[PDB]
Amino acid sequence: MMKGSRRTGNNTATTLNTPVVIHATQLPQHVSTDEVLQFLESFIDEKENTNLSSSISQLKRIQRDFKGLP
Amino acid sequence: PEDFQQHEQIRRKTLKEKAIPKDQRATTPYMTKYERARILGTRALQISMNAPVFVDLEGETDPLRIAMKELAEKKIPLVIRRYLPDGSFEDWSVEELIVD
Amino acid sequence: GVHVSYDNSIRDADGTLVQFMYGGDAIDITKESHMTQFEFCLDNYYALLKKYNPSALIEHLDVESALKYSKKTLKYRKKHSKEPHYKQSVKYDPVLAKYNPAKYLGSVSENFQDKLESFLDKNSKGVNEKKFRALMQLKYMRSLINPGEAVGIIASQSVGEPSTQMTLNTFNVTLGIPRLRE
Amino acid sequence: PQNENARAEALNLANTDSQYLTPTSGSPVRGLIQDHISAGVWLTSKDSF
Amino acid sequence: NENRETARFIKKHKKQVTNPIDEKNGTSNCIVRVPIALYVSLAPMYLENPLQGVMKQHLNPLVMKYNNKVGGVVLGYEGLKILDADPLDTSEKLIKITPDTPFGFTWCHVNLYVWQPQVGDVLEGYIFIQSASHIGLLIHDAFNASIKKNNIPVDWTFVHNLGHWVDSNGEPIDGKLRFTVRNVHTTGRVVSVDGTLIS
Repeated sequence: MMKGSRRTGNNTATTLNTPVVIHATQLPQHVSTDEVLQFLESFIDEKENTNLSSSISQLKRIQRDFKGLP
Repeated sequence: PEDFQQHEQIRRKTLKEKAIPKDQRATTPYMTKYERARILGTRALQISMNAPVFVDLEGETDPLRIAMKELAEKKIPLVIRRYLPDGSFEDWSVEELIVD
Repeated sequence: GVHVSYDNSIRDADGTLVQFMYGGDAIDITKESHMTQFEFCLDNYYALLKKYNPSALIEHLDVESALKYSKKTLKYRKKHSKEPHYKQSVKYDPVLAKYNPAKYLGSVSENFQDKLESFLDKNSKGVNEKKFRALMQLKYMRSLINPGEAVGIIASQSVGEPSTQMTLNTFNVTLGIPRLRE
Repeated sequence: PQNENARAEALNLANTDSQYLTPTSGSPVRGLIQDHISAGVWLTSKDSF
Repeated sequence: NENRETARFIKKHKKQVTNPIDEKNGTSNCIVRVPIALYVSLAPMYLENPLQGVMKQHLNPLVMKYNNKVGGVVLGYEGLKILDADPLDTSEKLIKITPDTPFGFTWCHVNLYVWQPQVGDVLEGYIFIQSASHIGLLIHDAFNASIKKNNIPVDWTFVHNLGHWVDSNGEPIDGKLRFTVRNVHTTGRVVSVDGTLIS
């Protein structure tokens, strides 16, 4: 039925949207709050010189989280 | 994680041993009529998906006649990888080959 | 799956080798028609010169390395011609087994070289003999088989197709298709 | 054929212009057949003015 | 028999690097940097700008969403680098076009900062609601959490007005609450951290 076509749109994962394989190449090495806050200051600055605005809006809450206070 | 790092490292080493360097390559310096029929095929197939075109197309609507105009001006940014039958290969840019 | 490789050897699909050149000379059949028509290639020298255009071509290929080795194998082979084939000395293997025919000018099947020197020594005719060698050796270089050519399908289509033409009866030895089927 | 890779091979590899000589012996297979033959014996004759 | 049979199953499910409690705060550290590799499809409109194409097609739809391979919420990326198909660094790299289609597939390395919550860890977030069945929370102002009734301590009572809270000493608890991590739920398009308050 129609829901058999909506889950083609609910998945919507082609080989243009998604990578084919993802493999971690080393072990996950932890970071510090001084390195997270240094990264988010640079990642948000890079994208703000579309999509992604709904995501960055969730990162600015975390940038407000590691240093500031609601 | 270690089993992939030691797996990519094999693959980029195997493909390094099979790359013939540009001074050791000893195949024909001409474009061998199948390379020509596939460069023009692949370049015309990229142009129709809105790739940037490096020629003043004068109202030409056929994508294949556009790519035949770029091959005449040596503006095609492709590379032929000529396989030798062990798996080793030679890279030949389209700019340096000779068109019959 | 038998095709011309890029080192001009005829190989199967898994890489097993069948021949070392296509017929011993690596010449395409659909190109070698006027290759031994030397009287035609001399009467049309200038019109055939800007087809096999050498001026834009003498910087992508070595020229004198194969011409030097050919005259050694030509001079040494006429000194040993009265000998039978089993007393032939094997100092000088042919120039196609030493140099790539599409890479080196002058590397040429030894039967084409004999026909070309027999033409130039029995015919004294604005065209030299030196520049006519240079045309007919570039023409050998542009009439070669291309790598990737399906010479296995072609060789099978060049036998099965004219065999639809000889089904007839007696006109001592087995004749025609039943001989070909043995 | 339905893409540009195959149109580049019906124009450059399998077109009729490259199929002038057959690979069986190197003989041509393309030419005028019956009445264009019998018209060139009258056109190129010496009576034609 | 079975000693080296389930090892190819148990170690499939054991996560690699455990979160430590740090800085004598008691709270764990769940943001981690992992270098990964991808196999992505560069498209011909980005054939002149390849790095903008890999970011806009494959990397930008990957942020703030749970990825199964890194096992967490991907925050952002750093240091995208396309592997050249020519083992000669340089600008003029080259990728391999598929025969049927005009696209090109290639390998890339990138560093992902992911948020990695695990069991037995400590997460402190604001309380945004609390009701007569649960304590609902955020984590880092972005990540939804909840503490249900059967993991609320018995010495704590839910005073009713929406309603405030009573601890074991008769105090309203603030937004910032320390709790210990139960099963992290994934199956939605929302990442949920169920938690406990008991030790």
